[PDB]
Amino acid sequence: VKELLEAGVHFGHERKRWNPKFARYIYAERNGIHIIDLQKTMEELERTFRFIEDLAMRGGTILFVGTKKQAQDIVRMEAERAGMPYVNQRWLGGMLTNFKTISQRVHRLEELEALFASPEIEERPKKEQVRLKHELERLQKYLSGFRLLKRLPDAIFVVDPTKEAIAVREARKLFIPVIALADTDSDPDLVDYIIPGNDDAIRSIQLILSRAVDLIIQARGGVVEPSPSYALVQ
RNA sequence: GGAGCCCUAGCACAGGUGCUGCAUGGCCGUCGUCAGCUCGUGCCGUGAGGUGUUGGGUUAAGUCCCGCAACGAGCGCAACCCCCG
Repeated sequence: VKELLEAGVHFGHERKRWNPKFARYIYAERNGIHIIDLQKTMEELERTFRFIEDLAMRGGTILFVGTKKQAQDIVRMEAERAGMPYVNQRWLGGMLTNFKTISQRVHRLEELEALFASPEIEERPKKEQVRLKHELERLQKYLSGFRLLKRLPDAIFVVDPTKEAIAVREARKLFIPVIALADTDSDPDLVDYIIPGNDDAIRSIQLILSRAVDLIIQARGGVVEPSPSYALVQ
């Protein structure tokens, strides 16, 4: 089930590379590797979810990041089925602070979505049409998952604040609550709602997301079927 | 008697390739057709400021890509002009 399944092979993050605030989240250093306790998970996986249900109902919004490939393609699908924004490829500065300013790149799509139907293809000639294609392509690609926010979020969900603190400290200046999955390499002082564990365990990912999104759907109504991401493993 | 025009006398005068391009306006060359010059928002710094323009690669090129606390734009490259296929 929860930790029952998790208790399988989905913990323990690296070895002799850590930031000594995970002291209250580590069982033992047995056999060289560092191992994260799971009694504390439940004692921390609750309060997290518990106060999502205080926020998931009142129309709050959530952000999913994942500039690590072994989570990039996962956040992807698990974000649409969630219906909440996401930044799969790579995050870049300002998104939450320069919300107005980043949006012009998104609004651009509106002034670019006019084209692919409207009678200016016959007007707008090719040499800039062609070389704007990839521009439109790479504009959508890096920004799909942000093309659906004009209101600024109500949360942040991060696979690894060590990898994505750059997208956290932005939220931190906005007094916007920040949640994140944390590993032995993390820094569990800046995260508001802690979800410790191995973030680079490809396995310890897919199950985290549905179980995270299951609350999203259950907040909205009618849990469904996710995606058997096991094929994305080996 | 008067307007214009002409010559002769007094004028106000103009006139000078005389001087200073180290006093200037305008115009011209060099770097150089080099590829650089900057702004709005954001971030780092007490602050001047930095980032953006830096790193790898590519091209005639700040041309473009990856990454990057940055994302976009303006002047410039280009292209809109002309001759040839």
